This record gives sequence, structure tokens and C-alpha cells, in this order.
Amino acid sequence: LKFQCGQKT
Amino acid sequence: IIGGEFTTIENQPWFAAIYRRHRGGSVTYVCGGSLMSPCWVISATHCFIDYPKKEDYIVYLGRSRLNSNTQGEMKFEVENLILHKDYSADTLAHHNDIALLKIRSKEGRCAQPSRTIQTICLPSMYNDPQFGTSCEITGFGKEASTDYLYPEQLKMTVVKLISHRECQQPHYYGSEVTTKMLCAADPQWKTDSCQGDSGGPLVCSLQGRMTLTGIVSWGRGCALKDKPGVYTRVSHFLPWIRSHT
Ligand SMILES: COc1ccc(O)c(-c2nc3cc(C(N)=[NH2+])ccc3[nH]2)c1
Repeated sequence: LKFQCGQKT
Repeated sequence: IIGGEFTTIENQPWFAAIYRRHRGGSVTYVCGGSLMSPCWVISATHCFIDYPKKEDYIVYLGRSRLNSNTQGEMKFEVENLILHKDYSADTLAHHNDIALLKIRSKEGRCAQPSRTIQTICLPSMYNDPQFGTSCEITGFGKEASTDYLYPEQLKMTVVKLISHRECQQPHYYGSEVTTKMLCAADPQWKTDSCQGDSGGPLVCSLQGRMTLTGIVSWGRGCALKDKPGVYTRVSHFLPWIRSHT
């Protein structure tokens, strides 16, 4: 839905 | 990348692949980049410097292979190409080697989050990891300095950051490396970035986040002893980045 910088999982 | 492992984009979801079109029918790879925000990708000015025609570049996100398609990939045109005024190249080094590409899809939108597309975090002003930290670099660059082709599968490797004092030793690079650059090498000079990896990310964990600490910029040879790879020190370009993003 929205980005979370740095999150792969 | 010399050494490394082959990987998939799910492991580097912020990696962007930039190609150039030759309407003769072919589109060739140019450099890598990283997605900073939905509409902005950051790379290296030296990748564009020679052919600053934004209209002939194509940017793809969510791509694990170089010339074959990956399910889930997104294609964009370059709406704005911002190269660094003050970029300079010498016998080795590139100065102020950072560029920003604003992307737009044929539908008029920016990137959308998926399991293969994510942004990478930026560092805070002048905040870096300490030398010794292990960071990873990714890309489609050469696997050996003598190769004349690029691999088809995305690769990645881990390298450690070294100090400026170590990198500015005369038998390394001397003063060719500035405080606006970072050097990173493998303790055993076994893995490194190479031709074709320019523009991609050097990611380290900073304050708990996977941060874009450097941009692949230059180096003498690839995986050579006392010849680390040099990266643009993103922490020192934050104002520049904000003025435009
Ligand atoms: C031979 O012409 C080109 C053109 C574009 C490049 O990015 C490069 C290039 N050389 C590179 C070398 C290195 C390294 N760590 N040794 C990294 C990125 C490079 N990119 C070379």
C-alpha cells in the first residue's frame, strides 16, 4: 500500500 | 560485481535499472540507481554526462534479469534528469557524482509499492556508519575485468567501509579521494563493484534502517589489492538532494 524505506520484509 | 551471489530483486527492491534506446531497435543498459521516493531515483551524473537526452532513457523497477522480463516490473520514462553542476572527472575520479531522475509511467504515475519495489532510506546530514561496517552493493556489472558482456542475473556482495586515512594512503589513491567520497573493499580484495555497476547503491544499516550510504562511482581495476571501490558519500549531498526532491 505505502512504502517503508529500507523494508524488504 | 566480482564475487557476490546471484540474487533477485526481492532482495534489493529499491534497485532501478536504467537503459538507453537506440531506435535502431536495441536498448542497452547504462547504470543502476536507487528509488528514494515514489517519483525519484538517484544515480551518478557520469552515467548520463555523455548523452544528456532524457527522452532516450528508460527506467525499470522490479527487474531481477537484465534483458528478459521479470513479473511485476514497472517501466518509466525520465521526466526530469538533474545532473550535478560541478561534476568533474580526472584520471580516475569523478567529483560530485550524484544525479536525480524523476520518473513517470505511460499512465502518468510514479512507482507503486509491491514485494519487488520499495524505497531505500537516506541518511541524516553528514551521518555515516563507522569504518569496518559491512554494507552491500548490487548490480548488473561485470563479473571479471576482462569480460566484455554483463551478466543476465542481478548480483550482490558485501564489502566493508575503510577510513579515509587508509584510502588516501599513497599506494591506494592518495588525494584523489575526498571527504565527499567513501571507499569500501573486501578484506581479501576478493569481491568489489566493477564497470556496469556505476550508480547503484552501497547500503549499510544506520540507526536501525537500511540506508543508502554510497553510490557506486569509480575505482582502478576491479577487486584489486589496495584499490578499493570509491562511492559518492550521500550524507554530504543531502541539501542538494532536498533542493530538488
Ligand atoms: C570503461 O568505461 C566506463 C563507463 C562507465 C562506467 O561507469 C565505468 C565504470 N568503471 C567502474 C569501475 C568501478 C570500480 N569499482 N572499479 C565501479 C564502477 C565503474 N564504472 C567505466
